[PDB]
Amino acid sequence: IVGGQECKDGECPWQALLINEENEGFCGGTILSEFYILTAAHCLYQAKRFKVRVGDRNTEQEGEAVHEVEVVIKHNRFTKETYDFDIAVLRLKTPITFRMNVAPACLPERDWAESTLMTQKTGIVSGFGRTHEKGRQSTRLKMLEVPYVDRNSCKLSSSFIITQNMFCAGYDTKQEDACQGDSGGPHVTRFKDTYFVTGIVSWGEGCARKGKYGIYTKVTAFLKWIDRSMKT
Amino acid sequence: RKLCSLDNGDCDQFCHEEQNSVVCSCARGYTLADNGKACIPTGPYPCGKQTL
Ligand SMILES: C/C(=C\S(=O)(=O)N[C@H]1CCN([C@@H](C)C(=O)N2CCOCC2)C1=O)c1ccc(Cl)s1
Repeated sequence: IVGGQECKDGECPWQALLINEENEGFCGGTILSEFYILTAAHCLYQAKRFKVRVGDRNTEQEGEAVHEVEVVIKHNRFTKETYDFDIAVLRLKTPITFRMNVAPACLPERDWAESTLMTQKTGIVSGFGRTHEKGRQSTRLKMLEVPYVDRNSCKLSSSFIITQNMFCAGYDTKQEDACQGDSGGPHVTRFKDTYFVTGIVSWGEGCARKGKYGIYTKVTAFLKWIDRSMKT
Repeated sequence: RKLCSLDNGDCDQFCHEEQNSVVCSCARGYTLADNGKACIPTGPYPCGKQTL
């Protein structure tokens, strides 16, 4: 996350961090329930073997719990060429114990999310990714309020295709955005003090570049797919 | 603005229009309150709540 603020105690409890063999974070995820994590399908190529860490806000200090993955459920239509269908669900081997800094984000109903959540002014993106386009992964969990961007405006700004499975959020020139290592992490939208999962950090042309926005997987497009992935 | 487009039909969470009236509902781990509008957490650590 470029810009934004540090997540304070209890503020981003649905954040998950995918960590490699070296125990280094390389992508985020969103806690959906005691057994399930939501992430980006493209993250599944950035490590051969990985585990999921929850409850950690500071990677330099041990509420945290490390969970091994039992089943990886990647969307069969994910394409490396456009990042279309950038979504995966992880079933963990052991259930997550909810506590301070560890709790699931709510999954909304589709129509209502489209009419009520996606129409809000802003959502919140979070992660342990880079804090500058060129830089080291953050050791602290960060979050950032990101305005929803007009669908036409973001297609116009984009050098790459923006499908119906994607949406744009962020700022035209202000220097704040998700960045490398934030992929797979949560985009949530608050409604009456309840936070709903609305996107998955997916891609961007660099980080926080003038006239470019962050691109996120549109969770409303996959609610049935997610529901189905959690039942089997 | 009428029904669900009027302040979410006074619903805490989901709002749907069935026939010509508001029907509220909640996410998993919540129960609809007696008033048919509020959502009550069924236990600790309901989804979507900061743990402050
Ligand atoms: C991860 C990232 C910024 S990055 O600079 O780390 N990686 C960039 C490099 C090029 N791309 C895109 C253009 C890309 O290579 N794609 C997208 C289209 O399909 C093919 C692959 C990135 O995602 C993000 C910025 C904003 C969000 Cl949201 S996440």
